Amino acid sequence: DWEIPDGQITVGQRIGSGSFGTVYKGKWHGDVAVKMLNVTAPTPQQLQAFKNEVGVLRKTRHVNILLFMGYSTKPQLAIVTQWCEGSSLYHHLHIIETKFEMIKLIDIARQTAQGMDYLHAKSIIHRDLKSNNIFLHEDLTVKIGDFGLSGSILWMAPEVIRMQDKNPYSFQSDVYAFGIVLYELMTGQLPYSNINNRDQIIFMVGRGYLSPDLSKVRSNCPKAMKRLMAECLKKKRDERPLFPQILASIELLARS
Ligand SMILES: Cc1ccc2c(Nc3ccc(Cl)cc3)nccc2c1Nc1ncccc1-c1ncnc2nc[nH]c12
Repeated sequence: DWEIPDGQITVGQRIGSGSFGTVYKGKWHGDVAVKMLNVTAPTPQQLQAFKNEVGVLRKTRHVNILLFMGYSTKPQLAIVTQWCEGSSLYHHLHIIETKFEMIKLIDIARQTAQGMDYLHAKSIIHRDLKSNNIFLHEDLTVKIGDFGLSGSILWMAPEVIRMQDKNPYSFQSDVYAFGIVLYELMTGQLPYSNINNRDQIIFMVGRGYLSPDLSKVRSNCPKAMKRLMAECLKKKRDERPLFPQILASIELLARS
């Protein structure tokens, strides 16, 4: 069972915080990460967000999904997961401008798809796939998670970005996001960098007037990869491949 015995978790340095939790590097049978509700005596809504994350996490045992280790309630609500050295894909691509070789870029995309495939098989829609939620453990293994606490607009499918009433999230919207991550990998940059207006991007992606510029993908990038990416970014929801297909396609070209 996953309730950690009372008073075992030690909190160390603070990493990040926000309305929906505070994160520390901690100690529990070695290095762990700890997500704590800091101000205690919680809302029935905070208690629900806790129960919801624990419900999803306790379903996941996979190398490409951050390792949930257990939870606690005393003295306060907490989620314990493995500690990872390294940094997010976003940080590597867009802040320190790491230049991976092509065979490694494909490896990163494969692992992300392994992970996505797994979540979908357990009926989990990520809802927020972006390169910042793809961690590079020792810059080697990929760990998917939700590392945050409308900074995900760039990865939003037109159905999502359009702010429709009826829930717009599906397996296919996650795929769209994956397609943008692929663009990020293959072009080394973020889409729509020549537009400085957020409302304008929202409006244009949403109406289908604006789409990522696929001619920016490097020449050493396999033609079957560029194809897969375009297939992933299709404006029609159901034309987009599902994750078993994507994985199969990536593992196919991964041979050449
Ligand atoms: C303590 C904690 C709790 C839950 C997390 C989480 N939840 C989650 C929810 C849904 C699904 Cl499908 C998968 C995962 N996703 C990512 C990170 C989570 C996390 N850890 C972090 N949270 C914020 C910022 C940094 C880290 C973090 N975690 C480990 N190693 C790290 N190394 C640097 N930062 C690290």
